[PDB]
Amino acid sequence: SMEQVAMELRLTELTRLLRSVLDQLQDKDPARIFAQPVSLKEVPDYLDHIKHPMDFATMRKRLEAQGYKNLHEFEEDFDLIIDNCMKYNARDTVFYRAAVRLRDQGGVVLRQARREVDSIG
Repeated sequence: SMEQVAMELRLTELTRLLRSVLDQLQDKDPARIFAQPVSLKEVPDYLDHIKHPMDFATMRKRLEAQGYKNLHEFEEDFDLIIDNCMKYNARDTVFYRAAVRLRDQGGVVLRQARREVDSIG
């Protein structure tokens, strides 16, 4: 149907805008602390602590399969990256601090992305 095509074009354009958002958020992580999944070889207890691991590569796979239907879904996964790190790592650690900085800086980007998603539809 033509309606199904039009919905698919909206999903494609959302995907475009989320790819740009993802690039911008990832730049706020120059140390690359959040680039890849936490290794279960190197942190064998991780899944005892963290039930829903997340990282930028995993988000990028979901994005490229057009697996985010709305901004809320995408923000949920970003929040898991931050929140998981802030639970597993203590306040005095480079990891925790990196997550705080990513959250603070990412907030700016996400605030305007919400306006753009509402605005363009």
